Amino acid sequence: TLSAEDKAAVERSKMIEKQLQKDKQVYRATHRLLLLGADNSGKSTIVKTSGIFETKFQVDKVNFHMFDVGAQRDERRKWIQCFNDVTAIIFVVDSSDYNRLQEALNDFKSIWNNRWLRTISVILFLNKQDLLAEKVLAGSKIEDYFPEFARYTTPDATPEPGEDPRVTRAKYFIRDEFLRISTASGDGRHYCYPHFTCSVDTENARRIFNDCRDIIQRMHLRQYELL
Amino acid sequence: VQLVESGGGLVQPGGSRKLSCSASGFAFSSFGMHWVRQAPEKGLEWVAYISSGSGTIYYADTVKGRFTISRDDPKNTLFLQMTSLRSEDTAMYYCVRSIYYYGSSPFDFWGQGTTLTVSASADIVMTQATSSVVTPGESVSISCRSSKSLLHSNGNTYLYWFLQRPGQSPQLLIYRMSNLASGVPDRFSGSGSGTAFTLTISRLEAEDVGVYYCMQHLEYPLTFGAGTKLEL
Amino acid sequence: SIAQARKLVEQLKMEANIDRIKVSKAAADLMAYCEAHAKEDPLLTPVPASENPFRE
Amino acid sequence: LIILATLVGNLIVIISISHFKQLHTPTNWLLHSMAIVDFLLGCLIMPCSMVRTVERCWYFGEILCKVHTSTDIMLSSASIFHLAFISIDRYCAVCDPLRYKAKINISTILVMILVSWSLPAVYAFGMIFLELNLKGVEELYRSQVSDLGGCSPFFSKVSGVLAFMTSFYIPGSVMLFVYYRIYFIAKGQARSITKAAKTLGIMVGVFLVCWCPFFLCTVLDPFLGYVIPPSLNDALYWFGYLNSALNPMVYAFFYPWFR
Amino acid sequence: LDQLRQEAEQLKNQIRDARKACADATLSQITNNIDPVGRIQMRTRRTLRGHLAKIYAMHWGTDSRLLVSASQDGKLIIWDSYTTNKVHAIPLRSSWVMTCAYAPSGNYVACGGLDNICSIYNLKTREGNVRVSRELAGHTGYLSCCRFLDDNQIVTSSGDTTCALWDIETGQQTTTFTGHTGDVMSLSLAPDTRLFVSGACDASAKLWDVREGMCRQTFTGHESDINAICFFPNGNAFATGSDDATCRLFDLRADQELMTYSHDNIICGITSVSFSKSGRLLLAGYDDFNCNVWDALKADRAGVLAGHDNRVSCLGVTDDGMAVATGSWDSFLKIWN
Repeated sequence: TLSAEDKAAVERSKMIEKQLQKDKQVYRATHRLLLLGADNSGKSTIVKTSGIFETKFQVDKVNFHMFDVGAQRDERRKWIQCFNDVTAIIFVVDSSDYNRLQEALNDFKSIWNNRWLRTISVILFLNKQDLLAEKVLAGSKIEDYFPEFARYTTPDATPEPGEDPRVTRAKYFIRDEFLRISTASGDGRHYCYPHFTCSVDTENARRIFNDCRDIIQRMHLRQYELL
Repeated sequence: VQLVESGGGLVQPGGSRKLSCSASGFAFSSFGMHWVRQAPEKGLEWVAYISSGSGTIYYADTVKGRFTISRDDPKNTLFLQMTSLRSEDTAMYYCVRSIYYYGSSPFDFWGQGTTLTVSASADIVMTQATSSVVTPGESVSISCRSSKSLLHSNGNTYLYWFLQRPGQSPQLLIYRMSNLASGVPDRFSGSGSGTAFTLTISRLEAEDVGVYYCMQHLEYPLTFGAGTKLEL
Repeated sequence: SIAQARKLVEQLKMEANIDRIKVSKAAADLMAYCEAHAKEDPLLTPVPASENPFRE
Repeated sequence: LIILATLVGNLIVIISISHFKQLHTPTNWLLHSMAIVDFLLGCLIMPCSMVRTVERCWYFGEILCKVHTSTDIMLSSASIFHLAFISIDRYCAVCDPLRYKAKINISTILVMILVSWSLPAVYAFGMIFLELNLKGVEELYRSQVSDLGGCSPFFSKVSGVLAFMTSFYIPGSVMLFVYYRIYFIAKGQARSITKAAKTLGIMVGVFLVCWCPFFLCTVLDPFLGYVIPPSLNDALYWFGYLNSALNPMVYAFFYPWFR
Repeated sequence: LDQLRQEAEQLKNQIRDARKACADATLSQITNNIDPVGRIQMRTRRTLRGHLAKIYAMHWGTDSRLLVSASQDGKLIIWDSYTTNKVHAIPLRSSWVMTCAYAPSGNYVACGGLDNICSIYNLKTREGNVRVSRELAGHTGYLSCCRFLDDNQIVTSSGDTTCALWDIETGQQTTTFTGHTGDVMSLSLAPDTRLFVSGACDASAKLWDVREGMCRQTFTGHESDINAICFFPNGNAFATGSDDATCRLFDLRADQELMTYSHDNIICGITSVSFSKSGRLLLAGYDDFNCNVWDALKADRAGVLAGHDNRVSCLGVTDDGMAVATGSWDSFLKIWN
């Protein structure tokens, strides 16, 4: 910068660096989450062919950013590598169907074993639980879709409502069906945090703060040799 | 992009006035602001300079301490503070925009100014060749001159032409001795290559009448030329 | 589902009829640009640090 | 070996963090400066002390004593002030996990170096030159140490009480209260899902072994009647120098990402 | 409809058979009697810092001095490669950007990503602020690559298995290029701006005619999908990069695959490719933190550009061939020479 005009260029670059430094702090103080599901799973109710949507919620003065993928095709493999920096993945399942449970299970398997989704923990919601009770006390069964339900008994289970034990057995059978895949691999780098979510079930947001708190606390211990 | 000034008037000797130039219609918080004095019977002369980030400030060597500068980003208003007015402190003042990055064109948009009537060194010397001289359709050549090599080691040559028309505020014709402005016709060209410079005009229309000015931006004095009027 | 195998066939009818060249002749015009422009490549020849703008 | 152990490990740290573009993390700049407080210890005060040791005497002149003694003390408390700032950083990470990066950014680290370098520079140089080092015993210094060409520090009552706080106790009770709480948590999580205890075992004993012999015996000695001779007072001195030597090894090495 | 695929396969076999009676001698046979370049020693001359997240794209300006880059923190930056200054800094409406472009004139830039929109920015305005001037909506998948044919024409590549030719003044597609079965991931223009290539995830590369709006030719040979495609200076050849650590050079008139540039010590896939001013060097960015440089005539690996600590996502060689720029996932740009 040996010239008067060159002097003012350096000055402008310095102003640009100041603005970039403010943004870094803001970026540093936010947590990004990815939301996935199906059409039956009412993830939309929990929350112009646009491609992605965003929703913001705040609890205890902490900002969470949730990205829902909109009008994209049926292939997921290649736009999923952009999300290897998120805190967690929220998976929404519609457990009342029975006949289409094979597809949610296989989508869970595909997501959990992904190459770019290592060290990413997943939060599982079992949605519309109240609909299951009305579909099991009346009597479509589960044996005609899952033949191993007749050799399943309720385990540590805590039926907080406690009206029916058959409802509890079916619920926890679905929960175990989902948690069977998690224990097969992952070597303590990412975890699963299920929930039994009713249609409304509005404790969802608090469930997310606690799960994220646990994930981040565990992450550091590994880093310092404590784990 | 339009600017409206305020202030001026006639002030008794020893007074204190706060001159201002007010911006509107653009990103005023990203341009460096100048103030340039025009002698009624002479050429132009620069007085100060304020940067976009309020980090750098220069002043005229003639008047330094008395004059003060200040900018107000939240309202896009510029100010010049004048105190202890002398006999020489009476001329026209123009607020000039300027933005500096690679490929930019400084001194591009001017204001219109105001007047302030007063009652009773080692800097590069830039001079013109003549003062007055044509036919509507012939070619004209105006020669400026410098006293030190305007070419820098980077490769730039800091020389300007303005064409202040007879009645309005100045404009910009050629920036850095070769390049053309935005809304000027493609009939003007800059051809120096030496401490001797020239603005050639191929054709000649009725709007081309006026006085041309010559400036050097290499060092902070920003010494001007003298002026060469063209008469129809 | 008779259109997936119709337009395809129609488009294949045009891709089949194209003139071709000799491969040993293909390694001629690919080289000619290289041999006629090897002296204008700053990356190719290590440039002396006198006429480049990235000296430091 | 201690002079050239403090030197080699420490310089490795200072240089290899700066010339590595990835490790400019706000928290790896503390391993860097803390290191300078300690590398400098070896480079200055540490050698002179070897010279004095081999010869049971000081022969560098009276003026040098006021310097060796006041810089030696400074290069020891500043090296203890960063250990009480590393633990605070670890506690804010493993106890407020969702706020670690917005609470412990580059700006916060910056003052952890200022308050850790400047405060000893005010506390140690205002005691050896303003002569608050000894009061009421001004004649025993020149009868026990100066009667024989010595420069060994002397602490009577108030310099033996205030120099036990703020140098060993205040920054030693912080390192314990934090690593006691980062033990229960590190065990409960591991059971809900040993190592934490092992990790905290080497980061709490080392400091204590290195620094208790000196800040206990040499600073409780006046109450007994100075029963402690010269023979004892050098052995106690060459502990802290060992802390400065082996810290690159712990807080820098012995760690997965540092390599 | 089952009586149609038999003929389709018969015609495909004809095409291959006709192409088979042209490979008289491979390139190695012709090129075995030329002195190689030997070794290239290129070292970092500049380092550009200021991005927060990873960098996915960049594009050199025809001035050979300015360049633009894009990152996921929602930011566009235009640099000055000589003095290392920053000229502009542009924030985006959607933070998931995947591509950026610079106009040949230098008056405009573009970007797009996981929002199904391609935006246009005006660099030369009466007011000193870069503003958005045209949003192109109509694609159903995400935008992968975009290039300016000229100031008023732009060609976009999408994740809905289609390409398009647009018209910025009105904002409506003037042509739709359909036919790819998997999503397109990249594209490259011809120097005469009369043709362009494109690669997709169905391991196929197709040649398109801009004025005709129809497919002209097809190329095959990769085991996996296509990541980045580049085009030879003559206008006759083009080279690409896949996920199986392989790189070819297909001809247009010959309609076949030439000598293949691969090695057995590389397992990861390519992310970006580019060419030199004379076609004597081929450079490609890989996933193993590196950026290999090859001899473009004899398939000799000569030169490695190490210095990044994460995945190399993009490349670029300036117009007059003085320097090279690389972007990466550690958020740093390096200028070599």
